[PDB]
Amino acid sequence: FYALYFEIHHLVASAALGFARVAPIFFFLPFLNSGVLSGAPRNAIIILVALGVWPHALNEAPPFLSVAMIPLVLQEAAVGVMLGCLLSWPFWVMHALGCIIDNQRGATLSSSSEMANFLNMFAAVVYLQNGGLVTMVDVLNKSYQLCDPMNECTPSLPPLLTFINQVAQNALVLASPVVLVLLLSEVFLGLLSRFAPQMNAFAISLTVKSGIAVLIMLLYFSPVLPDNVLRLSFQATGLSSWFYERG
Amino acid sequence: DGQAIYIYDASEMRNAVVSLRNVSLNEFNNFLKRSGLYNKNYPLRGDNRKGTFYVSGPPVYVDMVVNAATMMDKQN
Amino acid sequence: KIPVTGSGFVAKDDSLRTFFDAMALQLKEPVIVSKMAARKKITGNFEFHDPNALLEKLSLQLGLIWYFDGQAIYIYDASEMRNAVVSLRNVSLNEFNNFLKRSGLYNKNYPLRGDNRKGTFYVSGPPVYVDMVVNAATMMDKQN
Amino acid sequence: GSGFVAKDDSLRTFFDAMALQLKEPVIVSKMAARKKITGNFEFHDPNALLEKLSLQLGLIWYFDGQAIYIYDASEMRNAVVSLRNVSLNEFNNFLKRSGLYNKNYPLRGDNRKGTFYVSGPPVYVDMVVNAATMMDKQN
Amino acid sequence: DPKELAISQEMISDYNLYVSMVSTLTRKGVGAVETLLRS
Amino acid sequence: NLQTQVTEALDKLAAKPSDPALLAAYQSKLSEYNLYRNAQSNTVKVFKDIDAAIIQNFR
Amino acid sequence: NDISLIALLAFSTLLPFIIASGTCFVKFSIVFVMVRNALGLQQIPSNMTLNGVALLLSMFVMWPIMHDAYVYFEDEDVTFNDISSLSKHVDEGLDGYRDYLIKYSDRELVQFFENAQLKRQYGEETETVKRDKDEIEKPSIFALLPAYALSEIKSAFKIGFYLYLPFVVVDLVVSSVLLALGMMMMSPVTISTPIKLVLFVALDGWTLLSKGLILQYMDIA
Amino acid sequence: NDISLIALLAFSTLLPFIIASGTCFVKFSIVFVMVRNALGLQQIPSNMTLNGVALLLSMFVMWPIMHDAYVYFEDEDVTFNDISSLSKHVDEGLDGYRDYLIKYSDRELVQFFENAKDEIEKPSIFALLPAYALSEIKSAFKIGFYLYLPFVVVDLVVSSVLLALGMMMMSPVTISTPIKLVLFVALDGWTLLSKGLILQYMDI
Amino acid sequence: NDISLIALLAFSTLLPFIIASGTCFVKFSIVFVMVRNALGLQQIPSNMTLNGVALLLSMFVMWPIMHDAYVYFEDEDVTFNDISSLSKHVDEGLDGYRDYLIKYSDRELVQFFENAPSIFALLPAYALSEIKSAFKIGFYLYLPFVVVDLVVSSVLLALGMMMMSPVTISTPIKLVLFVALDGWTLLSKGLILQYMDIA
Repeated sequence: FYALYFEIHHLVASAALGFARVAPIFFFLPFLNSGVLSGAPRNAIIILVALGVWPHALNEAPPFLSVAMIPLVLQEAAVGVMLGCLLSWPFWVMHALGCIIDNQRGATLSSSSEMANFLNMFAAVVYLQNGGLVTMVDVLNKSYQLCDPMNECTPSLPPLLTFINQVAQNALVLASPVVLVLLLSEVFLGLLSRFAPQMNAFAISLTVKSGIAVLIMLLYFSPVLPDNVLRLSFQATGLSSWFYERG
Repeated sequence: DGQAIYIYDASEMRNAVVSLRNVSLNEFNNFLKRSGLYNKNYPLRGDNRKGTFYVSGPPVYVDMVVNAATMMDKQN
Repeated sequence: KIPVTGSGFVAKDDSLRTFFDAMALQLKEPVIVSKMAARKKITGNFEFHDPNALLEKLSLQLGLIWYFDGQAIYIYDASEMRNAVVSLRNVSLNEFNNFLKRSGLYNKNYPLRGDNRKGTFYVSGPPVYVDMVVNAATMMDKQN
Repeated sequence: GSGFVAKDDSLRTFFDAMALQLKEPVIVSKMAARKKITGNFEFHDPNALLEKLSLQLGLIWYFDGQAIYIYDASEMRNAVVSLRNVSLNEFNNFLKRSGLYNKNYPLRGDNRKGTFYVSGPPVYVDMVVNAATMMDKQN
Repeated sequence: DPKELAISQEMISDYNLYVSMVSTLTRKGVGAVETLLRS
Repeated sequence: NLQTQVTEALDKLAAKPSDPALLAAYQSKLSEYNLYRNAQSNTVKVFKDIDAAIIQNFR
Repeated sequence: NDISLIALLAFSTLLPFIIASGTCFVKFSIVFVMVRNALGLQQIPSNMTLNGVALLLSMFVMWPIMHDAYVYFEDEDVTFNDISSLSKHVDEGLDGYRDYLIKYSDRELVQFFENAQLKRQYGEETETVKRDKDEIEKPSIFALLPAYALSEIKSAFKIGFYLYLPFVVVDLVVSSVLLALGMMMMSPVTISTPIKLVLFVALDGWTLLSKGLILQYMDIA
Repeated sequence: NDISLIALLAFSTLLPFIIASGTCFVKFSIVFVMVRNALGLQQIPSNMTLNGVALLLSMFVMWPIMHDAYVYFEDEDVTFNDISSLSKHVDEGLDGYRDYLIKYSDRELVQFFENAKDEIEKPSIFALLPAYALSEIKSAFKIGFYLYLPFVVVDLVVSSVLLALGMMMMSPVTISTPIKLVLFVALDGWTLLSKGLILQYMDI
Repeated sequence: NDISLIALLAFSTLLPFIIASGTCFVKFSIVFVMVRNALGLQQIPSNMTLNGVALLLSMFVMWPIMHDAYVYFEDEDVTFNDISSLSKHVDEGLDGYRDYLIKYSDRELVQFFENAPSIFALLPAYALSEIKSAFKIGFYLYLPFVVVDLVVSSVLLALGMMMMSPVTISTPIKLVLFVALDGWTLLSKGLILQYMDIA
């Protein structure tokens, strides 16, 4: 009767590496971070999620045994923060969208935000409704199919170096139409300041831009914004292009 | 069984083999014939003068035959 | 509403429990299909006129083992067959085979392999057949 | 008149199709269920086709009387056992009459002794060791 | 049994220490990434 | 290898359970094996407990 | 008989992590941190008491489910005579909890874990199961509560977006009326905080959201 | 007596959650923090020394309820031959807490929890303890808006006199926070809101 | 035996500060947020991304050194007769990390922190040198953003457009042509080539 104790004992060892893979996704996601989740039932969730997705069979012995453990943890954390920064893609570009629309109208010039929080919650909910967690779990179920440990897979550096502009060119074209109307309105006001010199048209610019920045985005908020949210969601088929095993 | 009709699904049928130390099968089967619990669909498979047999059926019939057989070895 | 002239069962992606319960009227006994043997599927036009001969052929084409103990028909898949070896201190194998033949649980497809006058033999078959043979063998030595 | 047309099967789908021409069901293990096969086969003499395929593919098989167990060749185990008050000749006469005598994997040992050596599939070795140790306790 | 229980006496305890060691390193492992992302 | 020379002295008292010198030597064997076995059990126990204390301190 | 007490005490020790994962306490706790965060209050109302008020509603709903376990398991005829009937008895004891997981969990998220566990179990050759299992077959107890806890995080964030909306409509018009004047160098959250508190106390969101959550599991009269 | 030793320990280990949820400590500990957030302070004075004085302030008006359960349960008639008469006797002890809770809880909400007059029978103790805590957090929010309100005016008036001059790029938090607290010490608002907070429950 | 467990556990507790002060995470973290401050938009690209990328890149430099430490330390032939003979062997395990650290630091603080080579003399000289290396690369990235605002505020003085704010006009112009030159993939890979043979 020794194997009954060993079956739960190989499991509780296997879930520790399962925790180390999937823990830095629960920090990155907007509907799962420590700001939205408490401390007491958090660590219950993160263990049994990795227990339901662990690729090898549970009763078998894990191949972790004294190969190289401290660098193995830095492997599984590095692929975990890689999966976090890929999964938090459409929330990052949407939160970057709201920061531009907040910044152009004034209202942020105390440096030299609530509106950008509003789009980030909105694209969190509209991502969460249709499907959502089924594709959020599927990419970490495929990551164990292509990055099984004792094989030293890495986040594949030469396509990582275009990651910042990959979200930047999705940020600027999404913030395209409202900064053009705010900018054309400013120089249209400036020609009136050239036609009447002591107008102080800088003061009027704060009064009129906040109405324009919500009005022009009201025309394309409904039919145009929420489909780009589903388009920018990272899907599991592209998981091969971001990783490779080393032997 | 004479008072109600029990209905189970087919995947709940259980079976058992029980040994009578000092009572024959032909006497216990006459106890069931005299009581009224004899069901000809699920009879008692075994040798006619022995102590071991094989019974199978619904759980209210198996748990009655086993309990009424181990409560007839303790009386003898 | 159901226009076909003859008699038969038409299965469209049936899952081996709804298929054998439809055969459970031509066979006059209820059928118990196991849990691992219910994940396989079958589709096509079938007909039953001697199902004890049809069940033997489909248990070899699909890969199954079956057993009929007088009240029901148990069906398992092929990877659930288990084996056992037991020793009898004071009864023979030919004495135990007369108990199985006279009672009615003797199965000629899965016979008992052993020496004719000894205590040891080798039994193998369906999981409801083995745990009965072992339990009656260890319940006759303690009686004698 | 017969035959299987294999297109990338997995050696458990395949050998169950031969379980009608062989009159017994076939049980393939899970380490020997990863190898694959393609090709047009023809089941006209299966007891020589299974023997030829088990040596080209690399397999071990054992038929006890009810089924055909198939393992891969890297699972063969061996054991040495000693009988106190019975010799090798009555245990081999027990297997010749019990039908468990396999001429491909016989028993290696001295003809009148207690110690011998056995190796084969894990259903043959686990039967032979338990049957050998269950006669000495009876004697 | 005095030698078999003794070799199973070490065998339970070292594997229990190994599972606690592998779980404490995973906690300090991901917690270091948490604090470095807060920076 | 202590259990070997433990297990080699029981059979002559089994064949002769009335020799006074043999049971005196057998008791002289078996109480010393009693002193050996719990000593090994108690000594592995501290090496486990102090090894558990480090992870208890650092957790 | 004696080890039934071992099974009882071992069930007893793992109890509050079951309340951490299995019950509906996860719906109340998240939305109560969200109504704290949306108001902008950080430390207050001192979430040690907010765990307690969120726990008492969940116990208030969970009590009829857990009470039938006592009367079912304090039966004097727990001990059967066969090994499979005794394992059948704990299944039909656990069925009242299990169909509760079935009612409130997601369909496809539960359905994903059986296909994910089977290919781990046997291998890739196992064929996938579709929706049509639902009429006859029950899933395992360890493939439910992951997909349950994710579905309840989805529903709690679904609730949390909606009452987050009427505060940011306030927080944009205050940041616009301050820029209607030349008051650009001014922190608008210190003017927004009173009228954020009024829009919750005049609306009285506590005493209708608290009734709303009990209406999402149980009914009245 | 031995089972009562459990319940006597079970009150004591559960005290920092019942005192966390079933008394006016939640109202004192909540208003004492938003007065700091009203003044624009972050870590001054603490979260410890504000909870200490809020604990003692809540311990005044709460002690006589806790005191009567002692003198009621010291009496010699705890030996009863009946099960239900002892169940009545412990029901007769908790009426000091029940009459405290019904005074400050809402009858409609406790009727809602009762579904899932009051003179013949008292409603159950688990049916109204969240209704009490949910009524206190609402009333503390409502009183929290009021004393928040005059400091908005000093926050606005100096920003308007700075915008009246040309200096628009000037952070007014370094000037309003001096003017914020002199409004709170010339009022001497600390010694008077603790007065009316005590007078809200305990009469003079 | 068990004394090895204390050191191999204390490395995990002290790891968040060896990353904070001993490695190239110092150089990587600074220049990203510095060129974000060059553009003037303080919450795009939302600094959790900048710390997400610069952690993975600083992981890639330290990772062969970490594997090289325990490849050498896996050899259990460390026990000997002399107390210092086992002590020199543990120094041989640390020269693999030290050779990274002696390469970038100058020869002025390292002997200054040994009279008042040793390992503990090198880390504050390292992080002080890396900060000094971070500023001169941030300055050369700074000047093409202090010429493009200078020309757009000149054209407003060329017209009669003196009284309008120029930062509300110059900031989209500075952002658009910067992403149109694909600069965010340029300065990242221009930094990782310095430390390693990237790709």
